[PDB]
Amino acid sequence: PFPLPTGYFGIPLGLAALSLAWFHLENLFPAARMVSDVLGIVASAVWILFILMYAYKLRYYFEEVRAEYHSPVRFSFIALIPITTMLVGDILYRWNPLIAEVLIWIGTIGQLLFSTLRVSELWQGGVFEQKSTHPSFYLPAVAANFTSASSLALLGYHDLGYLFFGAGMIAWIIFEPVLLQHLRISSLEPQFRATMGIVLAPAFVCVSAYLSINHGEVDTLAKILWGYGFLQLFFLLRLFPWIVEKGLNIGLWAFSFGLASMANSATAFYHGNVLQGVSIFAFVFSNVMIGLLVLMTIYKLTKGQFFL
Amino acid sequence: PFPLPTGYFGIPLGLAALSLAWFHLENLFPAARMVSDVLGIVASAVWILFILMYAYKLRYYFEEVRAEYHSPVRFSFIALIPITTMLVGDILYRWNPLIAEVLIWIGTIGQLLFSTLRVSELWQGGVFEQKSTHPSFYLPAVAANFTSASSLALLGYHDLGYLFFGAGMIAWIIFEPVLLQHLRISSLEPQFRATMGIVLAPAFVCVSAYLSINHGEVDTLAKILWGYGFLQLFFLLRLFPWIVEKGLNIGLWAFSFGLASMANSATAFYHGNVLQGVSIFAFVFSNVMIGLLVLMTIYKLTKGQFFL
Amino acid sequence: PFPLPTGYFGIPLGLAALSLAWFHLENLFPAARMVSDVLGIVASAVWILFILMYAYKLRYYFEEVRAEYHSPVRFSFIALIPITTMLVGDILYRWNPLIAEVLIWIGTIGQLLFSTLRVSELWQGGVFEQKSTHPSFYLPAVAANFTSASSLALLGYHDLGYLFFGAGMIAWIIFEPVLLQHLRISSLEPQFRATMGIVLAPAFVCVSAYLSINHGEVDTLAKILWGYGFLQLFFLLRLFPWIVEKGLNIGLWAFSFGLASMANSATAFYHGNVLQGVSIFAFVFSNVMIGLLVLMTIYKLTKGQFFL
Ligand SMILES: CCCCCCCCO[C@@H]1O[C@H](CO)[C@@H](O)[C@H](O)[C@H]1O
Ligand SMILES: CCCCCCCCO[C@@H]1O[C@H](CO)[C@@H](O)[C@H](O)[C@H]1O
Ligand SMILES: CCCCCCCCO[C@@H]1O[C@H](CO)[C@@H](O)[C@H](O)[C@H]1O
Ligand SMILES: CCCCCCCCO[C@@H]1O[C@H](CO)[C@@H](O)[C@H](O)[C@H]1O
Ligand SMILES: CCCCCCCCO[C@@H]1O[C@H](CO)[C@@H](O)[C@H](O)[C@H]1O
Ligand SMILES: CCCCCCCCO[C@@H]1O[C@H](CO)[C@@H](O)[C@H](O)[C@H]1O
Ligand SMILES: CCCCCCCCO[C@@H]1O[C@H](CO)[C@@H](O)[C@H](O)[C@H]1O
Ligand SMILES: CCCCCCCCO[C@@H]1O[C@H](CO)[C@@H](O)[C@H](O)[C@H]1O
Ligand SMILES: CCCCCCCCO[C@@H]1O[C@H](CO)[C@@H](O)[C@H](O)[C@H]1O
Ligand SMILES: CCCCCCCCO[C@@H]1O[C@H](CO)[C@@H](O)[C@H](O)[C@H]1O
Ligand SMILES: CCCCCCCCO[C@@H]1O[C@H](CO)[C@@H](O)[C@H](O)[C@H]1O
Ligand SMILES: CCCCCCCCO[C@@H]1O[C@H](CO)[C@@H](O)[C@H](O)[C@H]1O
Repeated sequence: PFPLPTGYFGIPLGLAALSLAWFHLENLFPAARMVSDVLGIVASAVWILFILMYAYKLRYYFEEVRAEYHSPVRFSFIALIPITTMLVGDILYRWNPLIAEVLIWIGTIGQLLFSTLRVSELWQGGVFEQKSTHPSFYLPAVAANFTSASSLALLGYHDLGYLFFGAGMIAWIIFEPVLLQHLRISSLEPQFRATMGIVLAPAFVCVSAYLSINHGEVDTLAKILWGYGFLQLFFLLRLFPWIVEKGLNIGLWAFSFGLASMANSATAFYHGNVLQGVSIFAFVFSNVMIGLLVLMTIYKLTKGQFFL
Repeated sequence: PFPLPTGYFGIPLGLAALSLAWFHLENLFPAARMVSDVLGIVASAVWILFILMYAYKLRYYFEEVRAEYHSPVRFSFIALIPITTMLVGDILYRWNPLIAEVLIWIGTIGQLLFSTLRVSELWQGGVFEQKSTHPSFYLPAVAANFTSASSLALLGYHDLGYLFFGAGMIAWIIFEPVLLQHLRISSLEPQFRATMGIVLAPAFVCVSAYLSINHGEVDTLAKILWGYGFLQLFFLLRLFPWIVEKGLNIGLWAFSFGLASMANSATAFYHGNVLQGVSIFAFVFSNVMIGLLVLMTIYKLTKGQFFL
Repeated sequence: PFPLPTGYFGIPLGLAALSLAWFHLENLFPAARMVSDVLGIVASAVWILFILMYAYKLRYYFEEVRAEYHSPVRFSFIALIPITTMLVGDILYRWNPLIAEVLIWIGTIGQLLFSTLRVSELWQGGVFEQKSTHPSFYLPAVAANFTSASSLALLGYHDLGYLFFGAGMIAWIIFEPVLLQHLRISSLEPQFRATMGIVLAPAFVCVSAYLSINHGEVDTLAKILWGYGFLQLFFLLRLFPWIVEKGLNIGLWAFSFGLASMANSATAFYHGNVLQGVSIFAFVFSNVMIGLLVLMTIYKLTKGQFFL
């Protein structure tokens, strides 16, 4: 027995999001559906296993859960649980809309309850410190709201989706200023640097949610978001040797949320006949990168260097 | 004789804004007009009294005014004077557009002069400190501009209204990041905690001004603003026991600006047939809360625990 | 021989931008074209001279260039080189679209490479300090992207222009919060205060780029940007005696980017029949101010107080 590290939910997250990106190519290239189904089944299977492992953690390692919950830094990773639950719901919708809808509401209510309890509590002061200003905060504060937005849109609740979308978008703009100033002043320590991959996520996760609500209309807002997203991509590419100064590691799955959302949004740009060449590049690049993450993870597993 | 504490202008502010919310229901439910008129008359009467009291302060307690003006924290409350003057103008417009227009211009010129003189002066450095980063700064920097926007729209100056609207909206987005980071790191002391109610205001005051200019069109921007507004509401509800740790007090009128603007915007959502159930909830909730503020204020008055 | 101070590129920048503002009045008042051509030729001639001077710096004073590049503050001024190169391209487009397009791509690729190499590197921490939080950072992070946006639109690449536009707009919103908080807390030293003129630039440079892409449609976003732009103008006017506490100096060319972009955007507002009176005022004001900068620069030159 061992306690599952919460960040491992980023693996089914990235795979699930990538499944959904391929799903959105099925009417352009029908073979995309099989790719989407295989990614979706793998993501769902991994999610089930990790949910079971985390249920075991809650039962037998509760003080570890309590400590991560109350941490002004580590609490954020818990949001991966409802995020992934909603993404698995989106996948399952293609086969069973009833079960999908249950998962989507559990993850939406769960993430909103979680932020309401913990993100707000930080405003009491004295626990969060300047050094707590980490990319992981995007998970409960931003990514969870975007994922509710797009999942609720899938279910037909577009106006409710816009409320979640706005909560995420404005929360993003209100957090990022202080994050980037912190990174400029304070060198993030190597053990946390893989989480720089979360910095890729906001603009791409935002535009993918936006396009899912707005019926895939590639408008001025969508193009604006893509532009900042690519700026951040270029910055993180330049930063990559520094990010991995102390070696490649499984934490690099942090990049997969933004990469998969870049792929998803590319499908909508392509469908809309906007920047189709960029779209192709983006879709291929993100798939190659996630493919590399998969190969490195299989390798770690075959060495027995995966679970703590 | 006594010097009137400037924050007491939040009382006619909240009542005036709530009058205007009811006004906007009159064609759906005609009895709303009487409710609006009674709220409006009470707000206007209280405003007249407080303006007279503040004129007395200026004449006989000028050094107290000077000290609050030059304070990098306390100066903000002075913006309540022009804000309330414009809101009373909006109320009076239903009876006398000439007098209303005079009040609206006095409050617009007054607030813009005030910010131009004081908000900019802070950028000289060395007076404002990290500890000066309080919710009250929203008053001169954000709320005053939104109130000019909607008042100018009432008078038919929609494009000028958009200039004020943009000044407020961008000023909001540019201040809030550093406010929330400050609250996370530094516990706000109990004596200032009621001012956390001002954190409710931006998104709701923003959307209410937006809808007043844009002829009540409930569009993507409006829905985005409502979503972040509700996020902040939920956070402040969770925080409420901490806010009132040292007891209930008259400072809780700080919440009334955001509550009344939530009510006002709800009327527009309802008229637009967007999220009508949410709209009803919001309108009823804000009225109940402001009603409780009124009952607690009457009680303080009947104990002689109102004026210093 | 002497090493050219990099900030002097602000002179051809301001003149070039002002040339383009006049260009956009030619169909309303045909004599505007001659004014535009004279400004454009002067700006281009000064640019050629300064590029040659900087090429000499690179050849014979390389360690000075290296030190400014690696400085977390001084690196920003280098972005003036590609910015001005693109603006000269926009001017030359009226006579030779082929040469113009070459300059526009050199400046676009150059600025994007520059930011990708240096702006991102700051996120490694430990070099940039709180005291490095200067208005000049807008140059690589914001202004360069807006200038690419509008230049690419000139060439017909509107959707690519929107990507650059979004990169600039979101980068602006994400930097300004921490800049203004820094200015409030820390008094900027006199020797840097002229750079407060760069604070005028974002909203005006943003709206001018937006209007250049969107085919001159003066919409809600444009009006919002103008409103915040004018707020900042009023604040900087109030601050001007403090800015020039230690005397008038050539650094005041910092204001010319925002002033010229206010003029440019005014032409579009005027064409769109939005706030035409404000438009006239803005256009005349910015021209008078830049005219004063020119007269003061001629005077410095005639005293031999221009080049180091
Ligand atoms: C994803 C699930 C995370 C849940 C973490 C909940 C942490 C609650 O935390 C604990 O709850 C205890 C009661 O059991 C209280 O006695 C403790 O004071 C409190 O710290
Ligand atoms: C992801 C699903 C939501 C997790 C809900 C766990 C409920 C947390 O519970 C509460 O959080 C508070 C801290 O904010 C503590 O004061 C309480 O002791 C704790 O029980
Ligand atoms: C954080 C940055 C927010 C940018 C918001 C851009 C506003 C969207 O821009 C609007 O989009 C519409 C559809 O494309 C256009 O028709 C409008 O004219 C345009 O202003
Ligand atoms: C998100 C982008 C993924 C879409 C992959 C598109 C690859 C198809 O390639 C495109 O096929 C078209 C016909 O179908 C041709 O007209 C184009 O020239 C070709 O580039
Ligand atoms: C709402 C009204 C607030 C006005 C406060 C103005 C504060 C001006 O302040 C004082 O003005 C004096 C002249 O009377 C000067 O001698 C002082 O230096 C200056 O501090
Ligand atoms: C709400 C109506 C606007 C109030 C106008 C009061 C004018 C303030 O006046 C000035 O403010 C400056 C500080 O910025 C001081 O330098 C001056 O001494 C003071 O007179
Ligand atoms: C701080 C966040 C700003 C969000 C801006 C949202 C841009 C408004 O969004 C625009 O609104 C129009 C009317 O609903 C739509 O038709 C446009 O397509 C949509 O982008
Ligand atoms: C801002 C929201 C305030 C509006 C209050 C609406 C309360 C009216 O209630 C509504 O009345 C309708 C007919 O008028 C019915 O069709 C609806 O079922 C009912 O909910
Ligand atoms: C506008 C042009 C600015 C270019 C500045 C480049 C600064 C590069 O800097 C230097 O490059 C040297 C190689 O020449 C290396 O040996 C040094 O380590 C590096 O500091
Ligand atoms: C304005 C045109 C772009 C200038 C390109 C100069 C290339 C800078 O070059 C590199 O920058 C790095 C710092 O980020 C250093 O590590 C390298 O030593 C240096 O060569
Ligand atoms: C940082 C602030 C961003 C503000 C974004 C405003 C969104 C643009 O606003 C949109 O513009 C369209 C064209 O005018 C309108 O038709 C839309 O209804 C309006 O929401
Ligand atoms: C950017 C603003 C620059 C445009 C300068 C406009 C000055 C023209 O002036 C305008 O001329 C019109 C006829 O042409 C008249 O109808 C108007 O009354 C007059 O104000």
